Amino acid sequence: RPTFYRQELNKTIWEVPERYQNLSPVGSAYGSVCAAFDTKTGHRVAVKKLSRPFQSIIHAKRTYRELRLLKHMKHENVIGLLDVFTPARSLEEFNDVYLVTHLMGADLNNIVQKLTDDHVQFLIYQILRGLKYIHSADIIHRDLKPSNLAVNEDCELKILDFGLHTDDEMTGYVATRWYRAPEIMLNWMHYNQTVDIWSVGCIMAELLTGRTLFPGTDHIDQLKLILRLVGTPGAELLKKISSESARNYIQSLAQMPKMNFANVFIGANPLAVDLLEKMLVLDSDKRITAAQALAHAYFAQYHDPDDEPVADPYDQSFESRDLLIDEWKSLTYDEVISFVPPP
Ligand SMILES: C[C@@]1(C(=O)NCc2ccccc2)CN(C2COC2)CCN1
Ligand SMILES: [Cl-]
Ligand SMILES: [Cl-]
Ligand SMILES: [Cl-]
Ligand SMILES: [Cl-]
Ligand SMILES: [Cl-]
Ligand SMILES: [Cl-]
Ligand SMILES: [Mg+2]
Repeated sequence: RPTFYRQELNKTIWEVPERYQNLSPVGSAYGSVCAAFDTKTGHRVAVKKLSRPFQSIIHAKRTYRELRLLKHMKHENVIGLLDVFTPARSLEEFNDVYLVTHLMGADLNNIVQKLTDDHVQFLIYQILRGLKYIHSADIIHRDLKPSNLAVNEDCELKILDFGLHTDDEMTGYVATRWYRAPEIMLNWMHYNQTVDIWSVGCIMAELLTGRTLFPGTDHIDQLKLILRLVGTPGAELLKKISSESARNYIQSLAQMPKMNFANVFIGANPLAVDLLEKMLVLDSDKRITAAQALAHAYFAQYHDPDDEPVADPYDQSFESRDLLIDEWKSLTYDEVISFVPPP
């Protein structure tokens, strides 16, 4: 057990191992974050103190979920866990959880500058490489958007902030909804990992044009922007929408054909246009997958099928389990004390 030291930073008490130095507050509903220098590894790191991690069954399960997911992710294009600690010496006094990751500077917003087509190729390639890994473990990110993509000086990219959002957060003219697939925006059906590919299409379009693809002022305005581009659904997709009310609403709209994407994305690489047509498909069954997209000719200069790894299997059976707060807390404690740091 390392030696811990205490200090008060912006009205909260932080108790952390001596290896973490020069703590400086950076941000704050799920917890507070400080930047620090890790004297053991030489990295600049982000230290997150969870706020009220075991206040309810829902909150305790969410704490366990986040720790399990972060401990599993080991990929160049996905955020990983450098450390996790608690100052508690036993389960009986266990109350606080701290998570440590590489400190990230800019996100794709702070670049979306002047992007060449070669820049778009490299950025989208890295997102898809990370997504092939995530999806191979049957994990769905569910919240991909430019603010959840970190980029460094050399245009190297990491996916962060997995979906672990409320009604107010998704209301109105808000970027929190502009990248969401329509079947999850409107609860049409049970969704799957194809929702993340819709988000990648929205992001790629924005990198090519400098503009949000579907900046709707509310759910219905956004749906109208989507259907004007990709066309209204045919009977085949309509059969798959489980809400009779949502089906009824869609059929009240006048039918529209899919637009010509070469006349929307004027002057773009024809191979980029082709890939966008394969991502932005209304029927999620028919979208290109991450593994298929990596083999698309648009990425010819970066694709290497010997260097696009998959994940170890991931057991999510806890998600259907019903437990008491203290049982979720004990499972979290075991995962804290069994953590093994990366090489
Ligand atoms: C895609 C779009 C755009 O940003 N167009 C500008 C552009 C800039 C560079 C290269 C090509 C195109 C167009 N609007 C209208 C709606 O249907 C076309 C929808 C969203 N933004
Ligand atoms: Cl230490
Ligand atoms: Cl990382
Ligand atoms: Cl504690
Ligand atoms: Cl964003
Ligand atoms: Cl019609
Ligand atoms: Cl597992
Ligand atoms: Mg975020």
